[PDB]
Order: sequence, then C-alpha cells, then structure tokens
Amino acid sequence: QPVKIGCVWVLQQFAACFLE
Amino acid sequence: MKVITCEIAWHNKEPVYSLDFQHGTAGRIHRLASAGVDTNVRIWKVEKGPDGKAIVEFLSNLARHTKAVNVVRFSPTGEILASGGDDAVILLWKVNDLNKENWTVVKTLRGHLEDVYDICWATDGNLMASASVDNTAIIWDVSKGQKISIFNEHKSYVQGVTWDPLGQYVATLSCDRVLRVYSIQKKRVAFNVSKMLSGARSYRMFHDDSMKSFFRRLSFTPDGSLLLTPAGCVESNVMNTTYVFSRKNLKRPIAHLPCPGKATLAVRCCPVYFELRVELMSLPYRLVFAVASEDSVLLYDTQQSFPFGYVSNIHYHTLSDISWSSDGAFLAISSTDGYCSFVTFEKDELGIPL
Amino acid sequence: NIQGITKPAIRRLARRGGVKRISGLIYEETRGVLKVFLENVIRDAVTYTEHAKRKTVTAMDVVYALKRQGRTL
Amino acid sequence: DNIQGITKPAIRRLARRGGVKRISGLIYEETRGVLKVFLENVIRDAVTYTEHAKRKTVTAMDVVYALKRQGRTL
Amino acid sequence: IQGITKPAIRRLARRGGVKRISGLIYEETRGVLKVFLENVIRDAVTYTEHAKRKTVTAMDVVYALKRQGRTLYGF
Amino acid sequence: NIQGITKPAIRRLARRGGVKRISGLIYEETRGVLKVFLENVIRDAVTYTEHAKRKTVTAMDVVYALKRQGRTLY
Amino acid sequence: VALREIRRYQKSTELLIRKLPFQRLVREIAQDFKTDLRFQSSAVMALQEACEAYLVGLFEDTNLCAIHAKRVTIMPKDIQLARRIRGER
Amino acid sequence: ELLIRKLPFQRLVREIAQDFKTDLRFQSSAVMALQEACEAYLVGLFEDTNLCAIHAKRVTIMPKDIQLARRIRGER
Amino acid sequence: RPGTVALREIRRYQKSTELLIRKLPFQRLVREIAQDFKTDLRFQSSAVMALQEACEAYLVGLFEDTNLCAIHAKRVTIMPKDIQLARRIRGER
Amino acid sequence: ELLIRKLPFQRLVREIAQDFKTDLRFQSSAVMALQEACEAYLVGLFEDTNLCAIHAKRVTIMPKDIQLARRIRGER
DNA sequence: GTGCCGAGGCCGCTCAATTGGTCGTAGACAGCTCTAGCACCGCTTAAACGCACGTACGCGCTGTCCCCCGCGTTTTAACCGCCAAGGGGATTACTCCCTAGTCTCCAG
DNA sequence: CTGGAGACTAGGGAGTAATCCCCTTGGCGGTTAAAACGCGGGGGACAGCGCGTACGTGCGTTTAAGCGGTGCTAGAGCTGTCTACGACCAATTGAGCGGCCTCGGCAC
Repeated sequence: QPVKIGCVWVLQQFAACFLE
Repeated sequence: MKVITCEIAWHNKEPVYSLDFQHGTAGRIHRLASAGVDTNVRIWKVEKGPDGKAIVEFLSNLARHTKAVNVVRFSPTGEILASGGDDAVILLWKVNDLNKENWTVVKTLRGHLEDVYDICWATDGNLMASASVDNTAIIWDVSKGQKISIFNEHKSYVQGVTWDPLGQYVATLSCDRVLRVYSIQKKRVAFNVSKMLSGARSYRMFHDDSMKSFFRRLSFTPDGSLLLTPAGCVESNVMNTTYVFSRKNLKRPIAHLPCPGKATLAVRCCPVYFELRVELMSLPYRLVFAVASEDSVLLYDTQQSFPFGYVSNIHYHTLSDISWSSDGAFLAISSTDGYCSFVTFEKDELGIPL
Repeated sequence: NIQGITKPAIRRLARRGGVKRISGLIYEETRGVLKVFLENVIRDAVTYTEHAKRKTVTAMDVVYALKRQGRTL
Repeated sequence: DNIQGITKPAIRRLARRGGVKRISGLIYEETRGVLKVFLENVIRDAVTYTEHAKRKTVTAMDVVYALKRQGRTL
Repeated sequence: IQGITKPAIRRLARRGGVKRISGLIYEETRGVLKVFLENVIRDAVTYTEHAKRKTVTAMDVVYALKRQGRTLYGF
Repeated sequence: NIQGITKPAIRRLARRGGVKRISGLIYEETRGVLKVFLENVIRDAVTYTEHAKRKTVTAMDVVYALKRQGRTLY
Repeated sequence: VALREIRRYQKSTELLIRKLPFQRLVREIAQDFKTDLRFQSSAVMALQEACEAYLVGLFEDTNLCAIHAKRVTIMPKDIQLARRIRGER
Repeated sequence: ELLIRKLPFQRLVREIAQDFKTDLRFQSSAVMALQEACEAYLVGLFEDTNLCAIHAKRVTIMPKDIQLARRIRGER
Repeated sequence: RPGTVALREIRRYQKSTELLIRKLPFQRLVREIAQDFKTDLRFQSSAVMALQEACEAYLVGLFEDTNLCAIHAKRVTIMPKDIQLARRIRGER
Repeated sequence: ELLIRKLPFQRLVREIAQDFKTDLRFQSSAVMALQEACEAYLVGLFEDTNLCAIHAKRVTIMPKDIQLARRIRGER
C-alpha cells in the first residue's frame, strides 16, 4: 500500500534543515 | 490526503515533462494538460470519483509540435494555451468553436533558438516570458504575438522564468549558477544572486549540471511578496535545499528548507489564499505551496517552517513537474518514468479559503 | 516579389544543376520551394540578430542559420 | 607577444573538443605556429578579395570566399 | 551477414507497404545494413573509449542517432 | 580485372614511392584504393564526355578530371 | 546546344539569380515578418549563395530522379519526391 | 513487436565489434535499443524506396532505387 | 581517479558548440596580422567571428587528425611530431 | 616511365567503364594519362603512408597505416 | 564558314617467338609485438593576478540612398519544327500457397 | 538441462508485373523585335554601426608543489619476407583482314 501524508498543523520525523 | 498513481501510460509510456490545471475553471471538475516525448500535448478531464479517487478522462490530443514538448502552460483566464516543445517554438491554442474537444492554433511565437524549458505568464494576459537553452529570456506581447524584449545575460542554459503578479520584476535562473532578476519597465538586469556567505567564506548558491532533471522552475508568490527558489546547496559537505527571498531584498535568503539527498527541482503555489491556522512573511493571510524534488513531494504553507505534508516513494525516476489545481483540490505530479501521480485533498483540508 | 525569380534564371540554375530540359510549369512550382526555403532561412536568421541584440542581419547569422539547417556555405 | 594571447587552457579545450586525453607541453608552440600560418593564409586571400571589391573594410562574406578557395567553407 | 533472413527483409518491406520485391535488393539490404552500423558502432567505440568501459550502454545508441540525425522514439 | 595490378608491380611502385619494407595486406588494400580512385575519375570523365557528346575520352577531359579531383598532371 | 550551356555553366561560378530581383524578394519576404530591418549587402550575398546552392542540389537530384524514370525532362512530381525523400516535408 | 531474430543480429554486432577491437561486450538493453534503431532506419529507407519505385510507375522494387534513395538522402 | 575529468570535459564540449579561443585575444591577433599584411584596413565584427569559427574548425579538425595519428603510434599523449606529420599527411606544410 | 603494366591497366579501365556505361571508347592518350594519374596518386599515398608508418617506429606498412593516411586526407 | 572525304586510330582478334615478367618454394633473419621498469612530465588545488568582458558613451567613418540616366543585355512572347511522355499490346520473368522437411531458437 | 512448434530452405504454379516498341498528340526548345528592368554611379547628411576608453568584477588564466600515468627504452620471442631460383606465363612485337566512327584537311 502506498504511503501518504496529509494536512497537519509521525510528521515530526521529517523536519527541514537550516544551517547556522 | 490521498495519492493516486496512474498505472496506465499517458503518452505511450514516454516520460511526462509538464502539467497545468485550467485556472479559468471555477467549478469542481478540472481539466489538465500533459506534455510528453511523443511530440504530443494531451488534454485530460480530471475529476474525483464517488469514493474520492481522482479519475482521468482523455479529451484531446495535440500533435502540431514537430518534436518532444517540454513545457505547457495556460493563461490566467484559462482560454489561452501556450505549448513549448523541442522545435524552439511556442504554439498558442484557443477554443475551436479520437478527441472529444477541439483545439486550434492561433499564434506561433517563433524566435527561440534552442530547446525551450519554462514558459511564464502575466496577470494582464497580454505578456509572455519564456526561457530556453538559448541562454536567453524572451518577453512577448499577446496582442501582436511578436517578440518585444530579450534578456541574453545568461551564460548557460536557462531552466526557469517567473513574472511578478504585481507586474514590476522578473526572475530568471540559468545553469551558470546565477539568479538574474530584471526590472520589466527598465528592460535591464537589476539584481544578481550567485554567491552567498555562511557564518566567513562565500560559496555558490546553486549547483552545476549534475541534475538528472530538466527544470529549475522557481516561483513567485501569487501575491508576489516572496520568491521561492529550488536547486540550492548549503554547506553545513553540502545539502540540497530551497531558498526563500522577499521583495524587500532579493540578494540574501534568511531561511532555506533543505531536502538532504535528492535536490528539489520544481515549485508551485496554490491560487487560493487561506486564513491563518517561524513565519517567513507576516500578514493575516497564508498561502499553501508545494515542491517536487527528484523522488518526493513536500507541501508547505506560509507559517510552518517544517513541511505540512511529506509524500515519498511513488515514482521510479526523477520527478519532472508539479502543478496545483484551481480550487486546490488537485496536485498533479509527473516523473520521467512515463507515468504520473495525483495528490487529492478533501474539502478545506489545507484550510479555510479567504 | 517572387516574379523576380525569373524564368530564364531558373533555366540557367537548372543548367548548372545538370538538367537537360525543364517542364513548362516547373517555374510555377520551383519558386514555391524557394519560399519554403527562404521563409525558413530568413525566419531564424533575424531572430539570431534579435538574439545578438542587433537590428541588422549579418552574413555570420545567416551562415549560422544554414548550419542549423545543414547547408553551410 | 600577441600570438601568445591564445592561452594554454584555450588550446587544451580546443584539444578536448578534438577528442584527446593527454596534451604534451611541447605542443603549444607548434599549434600556435600552425594557427598563425593558417590565419595568414586565409587573411591574405580575404584581403585580396576585399580590395577587389574596392572596399575599405573586409566583411564576413569575404572570409567565407577565402575559405571556399581553401576548401573548408563554413 | 546471412543471419538476416529473406523473410525478415520481406516483411520489413511489407510493413513499408510494398507489393513486389526483387532478389538483388536482399543482399543489397545487408550491404546498407552493415554500413549503417559501420558508422554507428564507430561512434559507439569513439564513445566507449571515452566511456572507458568494455560493455556498451543505452547512451551510446542515443548519441549515435543524435550524430546521424536519425533519433528514434522508444526503447 | 583488378588482378592485373600484380604484386611485383605494386612492389616496384612502393620502391619508387620511398618505402623500403612492405607487408602482405597492403597488396590488397592498394587494389581497393586504386578502385576507389579510378571510380571517381571515370565517372566525372564520362559525364564530361557526355556533355561533349563523345564516346571517346579526350585527354583534355582527363586533365580536367584531375583538376576537379586536385591531382592535375599533363 | 543545351549540352554546351550545361558545360559552359558548370565551368563557371558567378551568381545566377539577378541581383536586384533577389534582393527585393528577400526584403519583401522579411517585410511580412517585422518591418524596419537592415540587411547588409554581405547578408544578401549569403542568401543568394545559399539559395543558389540549394537549388543546384535540388535540381541535380531531381534530374537524378528523372533519369531514373527514363525521362530526360523533369516534372513537378520529381520536385515533390526529391523534397519528401530529403525530409523537407 | 520486432521482426528480426535477436541472436543473428547479436552475433553480427559481436563480430563487427571484434573486427573493431577485442573484448568489447554488449548488454541486452543496448542490443535491443540498437536493433530498434536499425529497424526504424531500414523501414524508413524501404518506405522511401517504395515512393521512388512508385515514381517509375512500377510497383516492384529494383536494386537501384535503394541506392538512389541513399544518395539523395546524402549518405554516400 | 585521473582521466574522469577529461571524459567529463569531452561530454561537455562535443555536445556543445560555444567559443574556446576567447573573442578579444583573437581580435587582437587578427588585427596584428592585418597590420602585418597592410596598414589601415578594417575588420567587421561578423568578419572576425566568421574567421574565428573557421580557425576553430580547422584546429579542431587537425587535432582530431593528430589524435588519430597518436592513436596509430600506440600512445594517448599527443606530441609536436604528431602535429608535424598530420600537417604533412594533409599536404599543407 | 611507368611501372603499372600497360596491357592490364587498359583492360582494367575498360572493365570499369563497362560497369558505368557499356560500349565506351578509350584512346591510347587517355589511357596513358589515366596511368600517369593513378601512378602519381599511388606513389603519393605510398610515400606519405611510409611517413605515417615510420611515425610509429615501424619500417613496414600495414593496412592501418594506409587507412589512417586516407582518413586524414579526407577521402573517407 | 561548313559539308564531304580520306585517312589514320583504335578497335578486335588471332598466330607465334622469345621474353621479360610473375609465382611458388626455403628460410635466416630484421622486425612487429610483447613485457617490464624507470624517470619524467602532464594532471591538481591555493593563491595571486590579470585581463576578458560588460556597459555606457563621445566621436567618427564607412554601409548607403533613390533618381535619373545611360545603356544596354536580357527577358517576354508568339511561331514553329520537332522531340518525347505516354497508352496499349505482346513477351518474358519471378514470386505466392502449400508441402515437406528441418532446425533451432526459445521455453519448461 | 532437455525438449519441440514457429520459422528458414527448395520447389511446383502461374500469374501478376517489368520491358520494349508504335504512333501520337502535346508541349517544350530555338528565335527574332524590343524594351525594360537590371547594372552602375552620383550625390545628402539624417540617421545608424564599430572603435576606443573607463570601471569593475570575477571568471578565467598562471605558478607551484606533487604525484602517478605513461613514453620509451632495453631485452627477448616469435614471426612473415626478401632475399635466389626454378617453374610457369602472360605477352610485345610483327604482322596481318577488316572496319567504322571520328577528326583534320580540303574545296565551294
């Protein structure tokens, strides 16, 4: 089964990165 | 959300490179256009099923382009269709009042030298901005259908041009690792963004030809306030990222959201503004937009720094293009494996529209 | 216009082309292909001048258009 | 030293489009010499053709005729 | 070169749309067969030495039909 | 036909051409290049004589053939 | 008498189309594109050379097709076939 | 679907490669890609030869028509 | 490893057609050779571009020929003797 | 002063002519001039392919040498 | 200036002499090819530099211009003898349809 | 690893199609009278190009220390070949019947 992620305002594992 | 991967071939299993949703549509059922290496642009009818699943209904096929088509776009009014291919020409299709609907060529925007990559539109509906492998961005008048402005300051292949919705500036990114932003009124380059400093050395903001994809389509905000640019690298080794700039200053990004591993290539914003549910720009409205990288799709909004949605492991090849729908209920993605995918959201899932 | 491409001129061009005898209406047709050629070789050539941001057509741009066509001379 | 304006990496790129791997350091002088000879042998013919036209300027068409005389028209 | 069969050329020409086929064309086709490859393969090796590999890839044919100006859709 | 250009003939031709030592397969590659050279000169000479309405082939046509090829010899 | 013309013309190289008619044809065909265009005399020379070379080659191969069909004359069918086989249309 | 047997074409490209240089192997995907390309080339040449034969109001193909189409195409 | 950069350069260049001998140094060289031949002579920009394209093609073709010459001599590196033999075998000088 | 045997080259050129167009006339002066042209071409090819061979520190001449000479001259 | 005519010039093919030219055999050995090891000399960033290169810009010269005209060579065009593109007819040639074998490349 | 049905080879059958000739009607090549547009050349300086310069800026060249792919150079190692010769062996000259198409010479 394919995996979808919907609208949230398990998602915590996919944070984008800055650079200091 | 829901994601449906089309297991049938749209362009005889050839890779799909461009999509667009009919912005002129004001209802719930949508019309889409797909461009493929089959030298054809196919207009399909996309509608959610009774269970909520997207259904694709073929409507028409356009074979006027001599060679493979790279970029296809619609006008803001939805009545004017611009198709770009490997023939270095732009075909203008209008309503003609195996195909179910009829499309007719009205204008032939000759004046491109090399492969065309990205086609940009104007809010007034009277202006074209187009980018090609000719290292040049060409600006045209619809009422005359002839070339009126030329920007040949790119030293390498141009893969994206975006027009400001307010109608003052235009942003072009080429393969020379240079971001050139021009004043449309002055018809001269105004801003150059190629090098950026972290912490105190300065390195290139963008990265060279190792992309396996053919598009670097950066986007303007529908309100024009922000510029979102993919295919960036940040030295933290280097990691892939997408940079955010504001109209206040176009030279330096305070924030970039990274995609370690594969590099982001296409970005597209929804035409529907939502009420507010770290923030890049602070106004009581918000906008939802999405970026297609090599093998994943990310979905952000105005406020959240981290992605609102993350969808991965769908296609077997590099994703080519992403296109939002008129009402925001559909998000069409195409890869270079010959098949496409759709992201469908329930009513007001992204938020409450303004 | 096209009638500048003169019938004895096509005669002599065919003679250098090695044609012994020309049918009477080839003249009414060959000029046609000339347009089909010209409306291409000129067509991109001017854009090249537009691409070089000059409004004068030059022999180098024409040679480039021929190179794209594949009949360089 | 005007002929020396044709840099070493320029000749190296010339070689790369020629389809080679290792360029010897002794070839730069020889390639500069042959290039100056070729430019001389084409410029003389172009100049004679332009003077035949009684013009004070040689245009892009004249050098094409000179190359046609040489045998590598382009 | 005899591996290219007579029925192969026959149904090739039939797909081409012809009705009647001679005999002397057959070997002739083999001729125009090999010379075609007799160019393409060289470019392949002209790329394979460039590729520094011993087994050719799918990019070699793409570049071959790009050089000859006869690019073909499909794989 | 071609076998009239015998091995010792090409041997003495090579000796007067300046090469001291000769291999085996040149004996056939030289016949091949001789055929390729003769085909063009014969074709163009035939065309010129057809232009002149001559079943014969005047030596003037032959020297003009060489001039078209570039190896003129009276 | 014709063979004399073919010989004496294949001998020479000078331009065949009259200068001014070709120049005015080029200018008129550029007018429909966009006005206010400047063409150097060298550019018109290049156009004349290209057009004459194209027609020389096309008439050579149409004569080829005609001699194929056992006809000394060349007909429009020859022009269409030499255009299609070459890939023009 | 293809109308040329895989093994004869494979062995002929192998021997021509050996004539070029030894130990130049071939992989399957390249083999079918080249076979498809040669398929299209030959079928196009045969279509042009059909047209040329139609010109001479004889439906049958003659050996020359092939060479005439070749030399018009500017191959040799 | 050494060599891969050369292959990447070949891929970048053979596909491409841009300029390698830089415009201004070639203009200077052409002007100097013109002054050597006869003074007070003017070279159009398109004329210099055409001349530089002819120069480009001549040198790339002769370097391809000298590549064939070096490959025949069973060595990848070129040398001036290869260039001399390529010129003589071409009958130029 | 010629080294290609005269009788054999005359028959060879007649047989070449019969391939192009049958019933063709060849005179002694034309055949002698053709012999001179062929001898000049072959002597030039042998001399400069000898140079190409001595380039590779070899004294003999193999087919690759003549092939390279012809390829460089532009005849292939 | 051109048509007829004579006369040589390749034909084309034998019919032989002897005659220089070519082929095949034997192999000692000069040389192609291979192998290996050395030094040496082209590929690689760091840092300096430096010079293409772009953009504007005052100054200036060579594309150039249409009008007449000078003329004048070439194009239009109608007449007309004459070659040839073509339909039809008869003739000879060469692939369809099994028939059978077979064979071998693909499949379990 | 072993098996067997779709595909390649020859052939009878003849039948459809390529080939060559027969007016034959049409239409395409001289040709002459001319004129008419083409080639050419002379100005005006208005308005447009390339030259040349200043600035910057930064992409690209330049040097060096550095190392390793590679030229080549010495030493086998096997191998075709140019030596001499002895056989064939095509064959040049010396003559022809017999000609016919061509090219220079001559006369009207």
